[PDB]
Amino acid sequence: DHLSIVTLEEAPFVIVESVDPLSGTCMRNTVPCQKRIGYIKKCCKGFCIDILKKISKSVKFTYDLYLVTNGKHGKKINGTWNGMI
Amino acid sequence: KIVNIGAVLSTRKHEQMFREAVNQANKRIQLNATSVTHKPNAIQMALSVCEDLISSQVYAILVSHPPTPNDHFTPTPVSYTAGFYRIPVLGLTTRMSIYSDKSIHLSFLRTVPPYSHQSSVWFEMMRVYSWNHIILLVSDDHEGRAAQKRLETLLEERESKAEKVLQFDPGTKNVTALLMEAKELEARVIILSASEDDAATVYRAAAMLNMTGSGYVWLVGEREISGNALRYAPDGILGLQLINGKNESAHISDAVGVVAQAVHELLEKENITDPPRGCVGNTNIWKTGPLFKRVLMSSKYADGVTGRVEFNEDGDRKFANYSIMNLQNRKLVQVGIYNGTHVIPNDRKIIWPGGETEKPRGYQMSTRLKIVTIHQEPF
Amino acid sequence: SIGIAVILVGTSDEVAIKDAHEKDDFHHLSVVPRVELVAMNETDPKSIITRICDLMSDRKIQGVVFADDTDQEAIAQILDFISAQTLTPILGIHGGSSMIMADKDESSMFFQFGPSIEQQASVMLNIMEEYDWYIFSIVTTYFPGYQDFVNKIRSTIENSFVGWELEEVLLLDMSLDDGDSKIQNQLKKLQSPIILLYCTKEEATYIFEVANSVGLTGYGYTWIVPSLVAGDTDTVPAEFPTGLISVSYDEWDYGLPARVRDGIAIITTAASDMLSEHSFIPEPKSSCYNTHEKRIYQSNMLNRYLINVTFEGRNLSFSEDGYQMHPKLVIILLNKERKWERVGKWKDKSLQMKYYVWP
Amino acid sequence: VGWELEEVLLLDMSLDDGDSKIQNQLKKLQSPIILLYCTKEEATYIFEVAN
Amino acid sequence: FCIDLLIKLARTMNFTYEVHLVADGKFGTQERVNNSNKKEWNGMMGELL
Repeated sequence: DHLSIVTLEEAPFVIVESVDPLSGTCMRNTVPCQKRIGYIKKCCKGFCIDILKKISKSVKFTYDLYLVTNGKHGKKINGTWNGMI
Repeated sequence: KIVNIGAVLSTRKHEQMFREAVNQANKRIQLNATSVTHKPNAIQMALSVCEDLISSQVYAILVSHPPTPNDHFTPTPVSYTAGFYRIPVLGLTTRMSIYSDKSIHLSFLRTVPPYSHQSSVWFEMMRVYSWNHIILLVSDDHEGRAAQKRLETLLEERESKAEKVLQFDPGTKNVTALLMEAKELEARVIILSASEDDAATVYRAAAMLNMTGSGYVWLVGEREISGNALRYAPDGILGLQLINGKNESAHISDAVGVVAQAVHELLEKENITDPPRGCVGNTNIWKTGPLFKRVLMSSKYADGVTGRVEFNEDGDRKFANYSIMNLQNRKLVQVGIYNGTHVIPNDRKIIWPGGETEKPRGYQMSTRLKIVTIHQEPF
Repeated sequence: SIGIAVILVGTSDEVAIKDAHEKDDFHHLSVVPRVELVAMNETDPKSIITRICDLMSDRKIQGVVFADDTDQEAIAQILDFISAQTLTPILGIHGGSSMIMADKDESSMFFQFGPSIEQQASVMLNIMEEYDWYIFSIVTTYFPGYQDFVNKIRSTIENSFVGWELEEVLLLDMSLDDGDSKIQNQLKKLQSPIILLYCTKEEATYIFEVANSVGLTGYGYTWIVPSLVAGDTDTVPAEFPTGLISVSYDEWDYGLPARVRDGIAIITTAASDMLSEHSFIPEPKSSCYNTHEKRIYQSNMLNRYLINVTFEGRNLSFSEDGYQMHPKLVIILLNKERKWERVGKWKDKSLQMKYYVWP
Repeated sequence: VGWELEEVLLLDMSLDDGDSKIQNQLKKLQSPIILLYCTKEEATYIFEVAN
Repeated sequence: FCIDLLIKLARTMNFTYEVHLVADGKFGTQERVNNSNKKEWNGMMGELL
């Protein structure tokens, strides 16, 4: 199946890199991830992205990554959750 | 051309209507009748069928419930004898679940659903009444397995399973030990699929084990809310009754019209083989018989005393009508109606076992846990 | 003496069967065995009831051994009913009587020389164990033995150290009108090297033709099918893929008179055991009138002995449903032409080898 | 950029009754993207085969 | 450690309990039974299942 997967940049776990200035698309061993703002495609990579690679190819599902912009990891502000949660 | 649809029925009076049903269905290329009453034994059962087959070159046969209450051995020879020639046989009032097996009964049909179809009714009862934990108490015979097997398959449609499927040998005497296992089970809904005499054994052990009190729900089929079962059944049993199950006249008239509908559909066929005129000499297959059965698969009759007559893939009746009825104050009173798809309950109240007016939960969670540990020093 | 009648249908080597009667040795069993070889044609179901009833009424035969040549299962049902009322065991040596009927009567003592759907399915797992085939795909129609075939496979796959992998249990259906398109999409969802097809002989042709429409009948695949589709090995619908594997009974190494001696031995050996311990002589009422009133007398104790009989070291023991726990099974393969050839044998849960390394 | 070319599949029509060889070779394809190149009339023959 | 956590679990979830030690003395492993060509758990894993 196809799942929409949210993420967020953290230094060792989800590293977000700019796309190739020449090719214009993401590199090898590095998955793409969008960034709403304009709508920008970036390249995601890290410890947690590798786990997602092995899981997806073993659980047999496809995904499209996108970085959260509403917030961060997540917090409950007046009964509503913002961020990855 | 003369086509006979001769039958094998007891109740000589009812056989007269079969001739009358034939004599009235033809007006709506000729139909006849050569019905013969039931002999006592079962060896002469098969020999009579050939003699009827010889005298009329019968196309299809009718078999109904005799005075003998076995309901399993008496109707067998008609299907077995006519199964050699691939001649379809209509099971007017034979509700045993065995006849749905095409391997054993190559050419056999039914105007009434088998006892195994009552599990389809119980499925909708759980949906209406919000039950998900049940205990099956089924006999080890084929009828018990059939009720178990269909219920289990449809339970995975909603991704659910029975809590326990306790089985007992047919005609068992010490059933109490088996029901003791259902005591510690969390589920309170009990589904029983025993026979006329086995049901009372389960009922008598439940009463002394206090399993017919408050909180218990008994879902029960046709055979265990009739006969000797009602003598020992506790208050609040929620059984099932076929609305037109015992209407022999309805099935005779309905079956004649159903076959005669497909009779007129055999004209537009190539290389039709006549039915054998003698059972003694014939050894062929009469391949039009399977073709006649295949046409008779979709031959749905417009109306009837029993309603629309539609046949399943295995030859059983489709979209039958059931009545849901409790046993209040030792009196079996109708409480609901099953229309073949959903459950329609009446405005009448339901007396649950133990006299509870409100619907019991149907599941009691055990708060006493057994916990296994190991010797590890810090822990 | 114990009255045993061998009723034969169609052409047979009756002379050799007669010689086998003298070559029998049941002297140690102390049974005084009697054999009444009776021959007839296919005739009719009306005759077979009256023929056996006449034989029972004449010399009060205790057991019946039946052989047949036609490939129709309607003979097996009649024999089961005859044993149900006459209370006389019948043996399905060959032909229609050897066709296996899944569900019998509870009080019948009718047994057949053949495997069950489960035993064939268990055998099918054996041939894949040796060749290291562990990827599955089960395709079954609405045949009444489809859901026992799947259950037996699923039971052996689970909790077993052998690493299997079952992909699809595709359930086909052909009662739908003009449903060829509908059955086409379902069959395309197959990506396994091995397919364990279970259907009927004519239903297989429809399935194989649809697979022939996709063209993936055999090119890098393998289909394993029970003996139901194989049927008459002399006839091939010319659509069965090359490399088709099937499981068959011992219908070539065992001749028609080969089983008659064993069938007679089974009854006599069973009757020997009851005489040593119970010492009872069964004399059922030979009349065929009011046989329901004759149900008071029963031979269930004797039926406890026909279940377990060992002769010559071969466990020719019957199940409670009339199967054989230790039957002789063979494996048949399609060569380049259209001909069934042996590629193995099965005995005592051990799969005997002739051709080892698959091509 | 991460590229992987896993099939160089090629078909032939000069064979008579070679439809089976065409069809069975098509089953080896296991990729979301198929880069086809043939004649318009010729593609219709193999699109039906893939269907 | 595990008994003190069990007592806390029981208090905050309102269940009673009866603690016993695993008879095998093992933790649990799907040991092969070559006799029946199957696998079965032992230890506490077998007791729970």
